[PDB]
Amino acid sequence: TRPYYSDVDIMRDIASGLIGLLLICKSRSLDRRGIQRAADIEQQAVFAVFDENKSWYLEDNINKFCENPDEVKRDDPKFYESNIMSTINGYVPESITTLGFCFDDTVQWHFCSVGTQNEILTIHFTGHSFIYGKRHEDTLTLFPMRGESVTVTMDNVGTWMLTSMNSSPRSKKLRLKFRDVKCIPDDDEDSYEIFEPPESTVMATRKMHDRLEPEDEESDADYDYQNRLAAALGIR
Amino acid sequence: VAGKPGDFGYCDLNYCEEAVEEETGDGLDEDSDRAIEGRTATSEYQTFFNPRTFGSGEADCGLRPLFEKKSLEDKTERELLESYIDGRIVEGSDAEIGMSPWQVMLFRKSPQELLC
Repeated sequence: TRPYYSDVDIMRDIASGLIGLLLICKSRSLDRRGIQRAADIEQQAVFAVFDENKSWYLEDNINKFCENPDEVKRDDPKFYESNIMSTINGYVPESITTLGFCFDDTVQWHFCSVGTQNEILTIHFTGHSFIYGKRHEDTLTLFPMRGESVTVTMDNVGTWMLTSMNSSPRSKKLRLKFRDVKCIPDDDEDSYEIFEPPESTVMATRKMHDRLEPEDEESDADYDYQNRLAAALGIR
Repeated sequence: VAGKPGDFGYCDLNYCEEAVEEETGDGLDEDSDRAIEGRTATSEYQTFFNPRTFGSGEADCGLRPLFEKKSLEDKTERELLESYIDGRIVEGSDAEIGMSPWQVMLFRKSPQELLC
């Protein structure tokens, strides 16, 4: 995970929504898009606290784009905290998606939290955990500037909260409401999810049915059968 | 040389035992990098001998009316990557009539025994 941003400005363009994420992947280039072997989709988590005065478009708030010249919303704590907001996927209150995965989900969770801070930021997970460093930890700690990546397999049944333990503006409203259920494998026999165990009546073609006429898969597709045998992972 | 109207001998000289292995100069190459998967080749063969004093064997090459012009694969060249699963102990599987066209050997008229 390597989040990108504008290079003309340093701190003001980040507040204006000019930040993303780049995937500097390894040597798993299968086709023109690179089939992510032993992987799946991606679920990120961003929490950037910025202000309108930090962005370059401060003029599009109270002076130019304005319709109340008699009462200026400045020098008051009401308009200040109205701009100080923590966003996620462009959604300041709550996101439209949930973290309800299932079994056999070899996804890669990403985390980021940029802004005007400098120390480390943490987040507590109640009833849920992850896998990193050949172990099984509960909570993690991200870092700014760079991007933190971790391959997490979400296997759980039930619903809990993911709140933090800080002061008040970052511990009372930084929760998450989602339901994780897998009945029985990936829970795709009577619900709605973009997965498939399959484990059902397969009288024709379904999921996990890699039957090709020439050759299914192996390592690459350099030729019709790949005749040069030297597939490494970098400079030898 | 003279002697008999046939061949001629070559001179020999004791040089060195330097092998033609990897070049020790610099450390770079000059080979290709891909050749994209996709049979886009009409007839780019080469010719060294002359059909006049040698005969055929110049154009009719690599064209077996089996699984070559039809762009198909049978049970012959089944060699993928060397990192199949590495290698243990070889066994030698079975075969099938029709996969070994060329077969030039030596025999004797009396008795009929296999040679080399």
